[PDB]
Amino acid sequence: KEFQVLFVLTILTLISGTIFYSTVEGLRPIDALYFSVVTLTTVGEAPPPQTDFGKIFTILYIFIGIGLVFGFIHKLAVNVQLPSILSNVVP
Amino acid sequence: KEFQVLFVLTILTLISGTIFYSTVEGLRPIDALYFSVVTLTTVGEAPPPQTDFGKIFTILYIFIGIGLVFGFIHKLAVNVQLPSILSNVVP
Amino acid sequence: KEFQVLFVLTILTLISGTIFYSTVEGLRPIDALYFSVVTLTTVGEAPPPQTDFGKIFTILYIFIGIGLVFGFIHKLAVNVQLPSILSNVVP
Amino acid sequence: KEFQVLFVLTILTLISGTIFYSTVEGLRPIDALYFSVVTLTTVGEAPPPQTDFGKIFTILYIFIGIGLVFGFIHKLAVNVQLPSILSNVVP
Ligand SMILES: [K+]
Ligand SMILES: [K+]
Ligand SMILES: [K+]
Repeated sequence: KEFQVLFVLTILTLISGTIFYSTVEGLRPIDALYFSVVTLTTVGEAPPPQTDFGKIFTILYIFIGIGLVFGFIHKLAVNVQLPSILSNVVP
Repeated sequence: KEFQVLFVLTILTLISGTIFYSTVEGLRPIDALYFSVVTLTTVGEAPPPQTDFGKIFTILYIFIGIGLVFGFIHKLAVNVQLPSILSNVVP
Repeated sequence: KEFQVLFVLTILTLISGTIFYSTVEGLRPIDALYFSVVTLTTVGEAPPPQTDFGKIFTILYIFIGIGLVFGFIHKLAVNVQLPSILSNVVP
Repeated sequence: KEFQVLFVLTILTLISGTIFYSTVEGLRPIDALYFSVVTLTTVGEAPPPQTDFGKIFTILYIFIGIGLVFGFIHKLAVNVQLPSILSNVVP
């Protein structure tokens, strides 16, 4: 399914960021995963990377990841959350 | 109505975040509500949660809440703010 | 015109925020205007309001202003920037 | 191509921001480029400009650049990433 592919791609993208920021920025995996998530969702509740490699990766990560992550959120909202709500609203 | 449902769902989602961050992050409700709002709107004018539970909740909260909150803002703008303005612009 | 109305509405919304944050948060107008702009565009390159009134206003300001500001940016991009670019690309 | 023009325009916009913030805010080019990218993508993982000229430029830069950058990300996602994925999903 479209949703299943987007879900997996999003997980892989977030794992990749988790590995990158935990390695290069010396973050605990949960901090690395959190940073990846608030970066790609554009929430941005975190200070900037300290290293030039962190900054370069983040620049490329944003352009590569944001379209995928927002596609996933759009399909989540449209093909999972919306039918669920409709179903919850029928007496 | 569509707007009435989205409004309520948004309020429930924000109350849920308010309860969570006031409990786990030890925030005053207004700080907890503020954090919930700038998180789900992607404004992100706030430092990150201090606890791992805060970070995990925030990650899940973002993916679950963002589509709802942006749907609400879209319906607010399109079905409430726009007709109001049109009405204000007619002599 | 649609663009002219959205432009004015956006200016009024930003003036309103500029007045609010310069008064309540004690910001210089330019700081107040900057905060209003990065808040409503969801850029969020600024620490949170210090006062509870700042936080409450910001919460309401976001939901009320974001749809207008993004409508303006959409019309700017679509009805001004895009025709300009097309025109620049014709030999 | 539409994608080729949007790509170039985005690069020019980011170069322009890189030049501006490296000059006026005294940032190393990579910091200036990073700030330009997280500003225009609305990620906002960076403190505010220190100078009034930085703040004014950033205000104008956001309204002018955000529509272009999100148009580029939309065309990247829709006309490059989506066909690539479809192609990877066919047995
Ligand atoms: K954002
Ligand atoms: K931020
Ligand atoms: K942000």
